[PDB]
Amino acid sequence: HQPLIARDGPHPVEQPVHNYMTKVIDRRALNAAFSLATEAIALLTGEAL
Amino acid sequence: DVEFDALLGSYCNTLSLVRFLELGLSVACVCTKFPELAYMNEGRVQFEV
Amino acid sequence: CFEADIAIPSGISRPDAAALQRCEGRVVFLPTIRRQLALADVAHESFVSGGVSPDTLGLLLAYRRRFPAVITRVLPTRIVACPVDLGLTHAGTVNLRNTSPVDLCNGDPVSLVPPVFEGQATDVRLESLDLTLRFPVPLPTPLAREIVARLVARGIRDLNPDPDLNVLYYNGARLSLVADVQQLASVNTELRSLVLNMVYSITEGTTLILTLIPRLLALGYVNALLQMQSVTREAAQLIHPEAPMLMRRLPLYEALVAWLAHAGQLGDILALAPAVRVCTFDGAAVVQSGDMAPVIRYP
Amino acid sequence: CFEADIAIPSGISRPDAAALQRCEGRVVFLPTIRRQLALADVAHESFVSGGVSPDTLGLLLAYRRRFPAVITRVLPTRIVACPVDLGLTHAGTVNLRNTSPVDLCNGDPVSLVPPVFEGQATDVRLESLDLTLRFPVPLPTPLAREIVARLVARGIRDLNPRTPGELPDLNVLYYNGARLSLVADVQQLASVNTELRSLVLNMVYSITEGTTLILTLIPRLLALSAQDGYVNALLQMQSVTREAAQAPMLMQDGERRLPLYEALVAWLAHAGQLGDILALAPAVRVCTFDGAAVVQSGDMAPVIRYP
Amino acid sequence: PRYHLTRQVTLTDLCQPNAERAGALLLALRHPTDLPHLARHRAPPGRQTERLAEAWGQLLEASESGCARAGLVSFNFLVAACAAAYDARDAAEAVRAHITTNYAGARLDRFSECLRAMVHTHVFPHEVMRFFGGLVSWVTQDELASVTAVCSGPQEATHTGHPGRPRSAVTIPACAFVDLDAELCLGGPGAAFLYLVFTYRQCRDQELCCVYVVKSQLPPRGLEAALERLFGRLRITTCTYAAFAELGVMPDDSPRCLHRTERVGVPVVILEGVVWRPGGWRACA
Amino acid sequence: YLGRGAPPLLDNAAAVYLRNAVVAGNRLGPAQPLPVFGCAQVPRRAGMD
Repeated sequence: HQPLIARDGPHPVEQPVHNYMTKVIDRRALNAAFSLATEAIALLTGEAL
Repeated sequence: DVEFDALLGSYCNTLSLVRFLELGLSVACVCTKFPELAYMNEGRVQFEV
Repeated sequence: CFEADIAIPSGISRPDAAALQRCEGRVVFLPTIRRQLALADVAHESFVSGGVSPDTLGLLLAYRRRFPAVITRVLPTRIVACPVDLGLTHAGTVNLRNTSPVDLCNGDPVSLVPPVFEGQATDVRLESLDLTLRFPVPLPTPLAREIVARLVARGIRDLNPDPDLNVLYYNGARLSLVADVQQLASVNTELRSLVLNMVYSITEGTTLILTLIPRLLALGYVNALLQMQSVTREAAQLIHPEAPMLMRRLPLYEALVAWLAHAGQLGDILALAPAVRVCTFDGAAVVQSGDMAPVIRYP
Repeated sequence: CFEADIAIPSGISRPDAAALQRCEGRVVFLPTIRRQLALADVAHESFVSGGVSPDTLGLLLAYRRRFPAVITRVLPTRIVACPVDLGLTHAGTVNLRNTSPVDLCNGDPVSLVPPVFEGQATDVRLESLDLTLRFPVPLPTPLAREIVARLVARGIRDLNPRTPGELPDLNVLYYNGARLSLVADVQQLASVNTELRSLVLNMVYSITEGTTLILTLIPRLLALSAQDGYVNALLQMQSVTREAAQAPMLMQDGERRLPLYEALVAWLAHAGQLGDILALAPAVRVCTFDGAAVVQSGDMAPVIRYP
Repeated sequence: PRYHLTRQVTLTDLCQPNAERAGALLLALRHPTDLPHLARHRAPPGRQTERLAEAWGQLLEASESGCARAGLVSFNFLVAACAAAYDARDAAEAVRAHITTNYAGARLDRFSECLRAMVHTHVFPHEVMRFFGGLVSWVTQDELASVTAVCSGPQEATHTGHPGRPRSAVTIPACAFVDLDAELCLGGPGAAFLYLVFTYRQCRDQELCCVYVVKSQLPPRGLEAALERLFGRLRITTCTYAAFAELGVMPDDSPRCLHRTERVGVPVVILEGVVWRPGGWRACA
Repeated sequence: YLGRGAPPLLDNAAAVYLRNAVVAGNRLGPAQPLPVFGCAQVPRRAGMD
């Protein structure tokens, strides 16, 4: 909302004004990664014991 | 599939209310409540100095 | 009525306070319709545009521009004037001040230029703040359109001299138009602006078609219908002007546009559109000169 | 106002409802005086006569016997309009939206012109029901009369194409600078001929028996442009009058018939009001309460009645 | 503010609002004491300029300035005044029977000689007798007529049309089937404009007059397209025939009628719902 | 003959003889020559059973 100021002359009257704006989210999806070696799974499943 | 939109914030501002006394230039004025001044048009302000 | 308040400037002389009282009912042309208006904006010095005080041409441009206003009540430090052109049709009855013709029960008055009569008549000049109010003359439309063509005719006889045009008898009025002693030297020099338009746009109007019709009808339905109406009426003066005077498409077509806008402006400058109407009630309906008349908004 | 409702017929596309939301303050040409109307009688398909759509002269001919109205409120099913030619009896002062490259003034008379500039297309599209709505261009009356005189003489160039093929433009308008480009595409014969006939007709009635007395003063003007500054700008450089000097003939019927005074009024009645017969009549006058002295291109102007 | 009133004290030599109805298109009589002077001008001198001085001088003989200037020609008074002029018989003799029984027909014969003479010396009866209103009341004495006859546009027939349905209110009779030339034969539903049209023709039927009304949903600026049509009287050859002033708007298209009730059987038209938008005259060619 | 959108006869004598004899007394016979755009304006009989 904006305040206004009275004057006296040919400069006009001042209506009270407003803005009422809206913004929009923009989204990024950011990535990490890691792998496991092939003979490292068979330790975890219990196949290689 | 679940899809939706949402609103996230309604931020408003407070109107900054000031009275005229709070400024520093309240010294230089002598503000008197003097009604019906425009109903006379005769310019006569006199005081003894 | 949305009566816009014209502000008197700061203190004036006592004869200047009484002079603006007798203007109660004159016509005032306000440029904008702010509810607060100064009086210098109203005055004739605010009509100065080209660095000169205007003639009746420059007044009729300005009078066809800004908005009319009748002074309702004259107040201390304020003038309360309701404008004409705001409001719906036929609302807000108010009083005009009559000037010498009759202004009958109807007749649709026109707020037309002050120098159509004696030069410094009605020029209310405040000596204190040193400004000038030239109030215009409220005349009805057939009496408006007659006289504004009557004075521009007179300047032609003065523009190159050798019946007195200025009789114009009305229903009860023997209208003395001639102020011979000092005004006809000053009224003729003010239509110097308006005459030279009126001469040109005729001579640019006639001489264009005098070289159009020989260059047209020679390359359909234009030839059939136009000559069907001008059978020995304009063709009689076609042989008359081409013989008793002198005789290029591209200068002509570039002059076709230039005349038509200039001839179009004189339709708005002259011809004096009815601003307001008189329509009386409980009244004698035949208004004396200097008498108040009930006057309502739209034609 | 005599509020005229324009029914919005069928479905509506979600941008097509927003198409009407930005037209509050434009001008509807409606070919009646209705209290209820359907939208297709307004649209540019209804401008289309038998077989062809009118050209930029015939659009004015369509606009002549079709009554202007201004959108006042916007609803999804109705467009409440106010017919300027009738319902301008307002203490409400119906607003107008400037749709032009032109700042008008405060107080200039405003008339309507079809879209005739290169970038001011203004033809909206409705995908639900296939209608085009060429909105007219509200312009000041000195500007509009300076437009219409260009299209007429260009249409007369379309009658007879003598000289070789290097003609001057009649495609260039100046308004406070601002070299404006018109759209010079096609000139329909009847839209020329109906506009050509009235111009030739009105100028013949502007010559009366006392008219040739004014033709005597042609060397009187050329002496004045040699010694006055107002006359020199009045007789312009590309004037046929300056070429014309390259005649009283008393003949007086009765010798008191006021020979000048009839030649002025008849010229004022016939060739003076060429702006009313070529273009539409002025009815729109800009009346700004808050003290705005100008109305910007794209802004709103409160409007009162006839000039 | 959708209410206005007029009031003018005139004489009963013309309209005589007692024998007239509550609905009457009162025209004026603008400037009777004028036209020895402008009848002399606005015409060639081969027009015998003393004719309006004599024929109206006979008309004032048919009955000094008095305490009431001569006004209020009714719309009734004009129908008989051009009854021999327009090409319609046995529908024009009925209104003349309404006048010579209820209004002296010597005031008609002196007036129709003026109607030929007005167009003879080129000073037309338009730009004379501007529209005045709708005759609410007639408080008329023996010699006077102080008629409240409201001007000022739309409300003048609605203020005499809202309370109209009970008893007998205005109804605004067109007063002739030959008059009220109801146009838009090629017409559909819409609010129409009323006009007041005077057609002319110089030396064909010797400066002819025709006084009637047209009704159209056509603009006054587009009416000249139709007024140039629909006539065979385009053969003067000077000019300025077919004048018209806008009577205003009829915003009820169904409400036009055809009846024969007055006073003497006078064929008539009920016109229910009128805007009296007063307008101005428009005569160039 | 209420509505013609077909070309007429060449012979104008045949063009009126085959009309004035046909539109002589049909109550679907228009009581004027036809306008260009619009209906034929069929007469109304005084009453109908």
